[PDB]
Amino acid sequence: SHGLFKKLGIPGPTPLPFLGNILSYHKGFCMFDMECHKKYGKVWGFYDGQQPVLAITDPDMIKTVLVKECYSVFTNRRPFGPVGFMKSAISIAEDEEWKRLRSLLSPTFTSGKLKEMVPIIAQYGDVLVRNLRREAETGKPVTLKDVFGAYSMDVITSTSFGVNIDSLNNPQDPFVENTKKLLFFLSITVFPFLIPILEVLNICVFPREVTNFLRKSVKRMKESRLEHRVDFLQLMIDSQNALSDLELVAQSIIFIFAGYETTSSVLSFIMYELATHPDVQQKLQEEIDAVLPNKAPPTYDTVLQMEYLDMVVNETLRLFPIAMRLERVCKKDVEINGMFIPKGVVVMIPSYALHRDPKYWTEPEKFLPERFSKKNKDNIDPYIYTPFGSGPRNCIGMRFALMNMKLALIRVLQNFSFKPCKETQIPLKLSLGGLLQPEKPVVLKVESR
Ligand code: HEM
Ligand SMILES: CC(C)c1nc(CN(C)C(=O)N[C@H](C(=O)N[C@@H](Cc2ccccc2)C[C@H](O)[C@@H](N)Cc2ccccc2)C(C)C)cs1
Repeated sequence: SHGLFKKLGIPGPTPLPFLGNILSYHKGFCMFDMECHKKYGKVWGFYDGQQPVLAITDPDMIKTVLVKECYSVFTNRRPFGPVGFMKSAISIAEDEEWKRLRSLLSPTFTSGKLKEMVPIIAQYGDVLVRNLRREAETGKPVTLKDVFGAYSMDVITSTSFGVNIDSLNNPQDPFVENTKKLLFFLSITVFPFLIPILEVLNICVFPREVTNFLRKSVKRMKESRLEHRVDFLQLMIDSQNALSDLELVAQSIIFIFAGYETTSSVLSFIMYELATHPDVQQKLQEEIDAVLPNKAPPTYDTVLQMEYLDMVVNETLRLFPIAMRLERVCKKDVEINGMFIPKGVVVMIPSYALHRDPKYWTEPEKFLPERFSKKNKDNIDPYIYTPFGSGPRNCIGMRFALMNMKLALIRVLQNFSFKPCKETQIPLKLSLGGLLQPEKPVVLKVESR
């Protein structure tokens, strides 16, 4: 196994027996990939345990793996841990099973279902500013992930399920509290031969306590709808006239998690960039005041007209690409762009590394929204810039995410400016676990306009 890259003539860091390159992870995924990129160039190989990984950085090659040969060769992500009934979730599902779920869930986020959600998301936006207004009344430092996550949970559960769980007004919220706790891998990558063992043992990477709750909760929601609109929950209900009850719950838990956690983390990172770059925050507030005169309620069309808001969201996602790597399993021997790729190798695209690459971005360490204007919208390669992946298995929730984040942004900036305080960690630093998160929570002061 460990001589494979040697044999192909692919450079990379020498593997230890059994562990592979796992120890290099002490400094985090991001740095490992950044160093390997500097040291080895456009292509390199390394071993997660005994699992060979081929990192690629050449735009043409990326397109081929993410786009042209998605269905034939590069359809699936790496098999994932002991997972239970969560095996059925779209992100983990494989080949035909993946295709039919993708096709079933693809309509959840069409243009028109987005537009029809703006009314709903906007009622939560007002509750969000109402919450932040009270906290601004005291001058108390705000941990934005709490306030953003409560908002994110309300939005996803009401857009997807038709239920107002009222997370914003409820400090003890079971949904938030459970959904976060659903979060070892070191031991297993050194030993993947264990995962199939842990089916028998029916243990999981999330507590039974959390999946119990969510199963119950979504079941209640289904039955509620059975005893109106067309959402994510109807789509799955309609298919059941070929989805099973467990499959339905599986997709629910993915959407619930992603709608809650990804949106809230990115929103906190944006606010951090706006707090530390007052001029960018000022200029964003001027665009929003000019598109929405006199604090006017956001609409679908008006969100599309905010060119600077889009540049700020994109630039934050360049610096903070919460996936950090994209992956696909090579499912049969193939040669693409002059290079041979054997079957069962993981092909990996190091987005975080590429987002910071001086060949592609001038001053890539700096928050510079203007790199995303129509002036430069063309100097930016879509295979280098991948905050949401690319091709047929890109992030299905991408437009939901952008719209939801933008609406939260318009509302909050229409009412407040954000500033650092004694509690903000300046130079923000990143946690060194396998999740793109701040070392400390983003805390900022909130002031009324
Ligand atoms: C800013 C927020 C988000 C970011 C940056 C993000 C990013 C990603 C990325 C990088 C991937 C891998 C795509 C690829 O491999 O090419 C992905 C996949 C996925 N995302 Fe997101 N995502 C976000 C929000 C969401 C939301 C809100 C949802 C659900 C409503 C969602 C649902 C999914 C699903 C179901 C997949 C797997 C799709 C499939 O396997 O067919 N994401 N996302
Ligand atoms: C950082 C990256 C290298 C990885 N993270 C993981 C584990 N996690 C935490 C994960 O969400 N995994 C995936 C999943 O289904 N990710 C969901 C949600 C979810 C997973 C497990 C349980 C509950 C919800 C996340 C979300 O759908 C995207 N919108 C966010 C995303 C995508 C790719 C990589 C990183 C983040 C799956 C690839 C195992 C494995 S590899």
